[PDB]
This record gives sequence, C-alpha cells and structure tokens, in this order.
Amino acid sequence: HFADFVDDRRATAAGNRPNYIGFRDNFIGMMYYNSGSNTGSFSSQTQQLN
Amino acid sequence: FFNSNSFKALLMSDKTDPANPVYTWFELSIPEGDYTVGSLIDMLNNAVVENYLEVGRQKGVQISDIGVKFDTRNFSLGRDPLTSLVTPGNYTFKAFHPDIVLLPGCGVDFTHSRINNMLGMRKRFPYEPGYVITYEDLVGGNIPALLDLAKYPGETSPVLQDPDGNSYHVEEVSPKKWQTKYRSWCLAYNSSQGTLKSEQILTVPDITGGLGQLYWSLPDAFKPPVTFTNNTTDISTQPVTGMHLFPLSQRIVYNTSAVYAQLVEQMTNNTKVFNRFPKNAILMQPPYDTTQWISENVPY
Repeated sequence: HFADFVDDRRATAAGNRPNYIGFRDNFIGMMYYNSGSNTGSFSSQTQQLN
Repeated sequence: FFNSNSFKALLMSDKTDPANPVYTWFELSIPEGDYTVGSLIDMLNNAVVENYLEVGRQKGVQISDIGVKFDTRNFSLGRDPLTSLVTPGNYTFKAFHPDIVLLPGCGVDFTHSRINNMLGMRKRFPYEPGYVITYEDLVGGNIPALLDLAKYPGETSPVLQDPDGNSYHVEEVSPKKWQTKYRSWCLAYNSSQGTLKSEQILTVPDITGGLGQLYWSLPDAFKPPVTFTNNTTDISTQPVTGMHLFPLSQRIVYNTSAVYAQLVEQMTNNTKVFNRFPKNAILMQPPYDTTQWISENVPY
C-alpha cells in the first residue's frame, strides 16, 4: 500500500501487514456447543429421548 | 409469503405483420396489502396492462389487444335468443361474479398462486397438480356483438367502429348471427354445450382464499403424538401438538349504495389510472359486486 503519497512520482511504499487466517486451536467454533437454539442430539431410536 | 400475488397470463407482445406472433409466457406481480375484490380487480387488471406499457406498446401491437381481462359482469343479459345481439345496446352495468375474458393463444396460470380461491374459481379435483385456463378450454360461450342506437329500423348493425378505432373482432358462425372473439368464464359455464362444468366450479369469492391450518408444535415439554418422532430438529417438521383454522375471518357488507358509489369516487381524487379504456365496452371500468367481503383478524 501507500505509506506516504504526494504525487504519482514521489511516494513511498510498504507491504501490507501479515494477516494469517486459519482455523482455531482444536477447531473451536466449528460446532454449536452450549445452545438451546442449535442443540445437537445423540438420541437412541425406539425410545427417541434426547 | 402465502403465495397470493404473482402468476402468469401469456400476453401477446409481438407484431410481425400479424400472421404469427410469439406469445412468450411470463410472470406477473402485484404489490402487497389489505385488498378487497372490488378494489383488487381494479388493480389486477393494472397488473396485466403494466407489462403492456414496456413490452407491448414498445413493440408496435394494436391498442385493443389486451389479452387477459378480469371481468365482473354477466354478458348476454339483454340478449334474446332470437336476435343474436344484446337488446339495449350496452352490456348490463351490474356485476354478478368475477370471471375471465380471453383471446386466442392466451391462457392464465394458477399453479403456484392462490388468487383463484380469492377470485372465485376452483377445480372439481383439488388433488391434481396445477391447471391453466387456456383458450379453447372454455369452448362455447362467446360474448355476442351489440346493436347501436342509430339505423335500428332497417338494419341490425353489429358494427365495431364506434369505440375510437378499437376493433371488437366480431365473428360470423351462422349467416346473420353474430358472435365475437372474446370468451368469458361465466357464459362458458352455463353454456348449452358444456365441457367446463366437468372440471370447474362456481363458489364464494372467498377473500381469505382457504388458508391452511396453523399447527402448534412444542417439543420440550410434550410427549409426541402416536406416529410422530422426536429427533428431526428442523423448522419444517416438528411434533405437532394441535391444529386449527388460521384466524382470518370475513366481515360482510351489502348495500343499494353500490356501483353508482364507484362512479362518485372516480369523479373525485382526479385519476386516469385504473381507467385506461373508458369507452371500449369490454375493457371498461368493471362494476363492483353488490356485496364486499372485508377480511378481519379476530383473536383466536
């Protein structure tokens, strides 16, 4: 990007800030834990109770 | 949300020195609101001629070629069966039931919409998927021609030159017996032939439209019913703890202060829209039915 700009000729440049984007540690936030809104279930069949 | 605004009408939109224009199926729309069958059929004709103004007249088609019109009054009320015209020279300015008048190669679709229930037409088989009220499906029951005031001692005059150059497209099936090209849904219902009685039905105009039932579903406290399942966890399918009819009822009003009151309104609030054909005698301002069903919302 530009770090100082006056004219199209005279201007200094500096590289953009390093922005590492990846997943979380232990893949936190992939899955809805602690929710009544989005509650996953491990329910048995025939006795359907969660 | 309830799919009661948008539909298809198959309007003619080309001029190729006539012989064969392409008909070009398209979809219509209307803005949402709280409407009544008197005020809606004023603006549902506006939804037809809205696509006349940017595809039709920007192509070159004649002014009196509006394909689908939603009419309210009965034709052939002054028509005696001996003289094939209508006797007073004007079709009777009184609405009975909302119907559809059409042109060749010009249907109307009611597949994904629910305006047919709130116009007053259904099938006799509610379980077949979709239906299009095409031309040559309401066969039999053409709108007749008319007689003018002048030269009636001496001639019968089915002439069409009076409405500022709008052609009626009158037809001659039998010698000296005259029909037109338009076909109404009312005259094709009580026709001497039939074939529309076997698959259509007359009903109340039904401003609600027959809404679906409103299901109660609550998983966290109630045990499920007999055949339902706990584990789906979807907004669509849940264990239903009860159904009832959707709380949207109809309030009636009726008066001898009918359609003449519509003439008083259009003298006020100075307005040329809804009335782009004041003197066509087919595409005129349609009469209100004598009773209007107002839809309220009672707490259930």
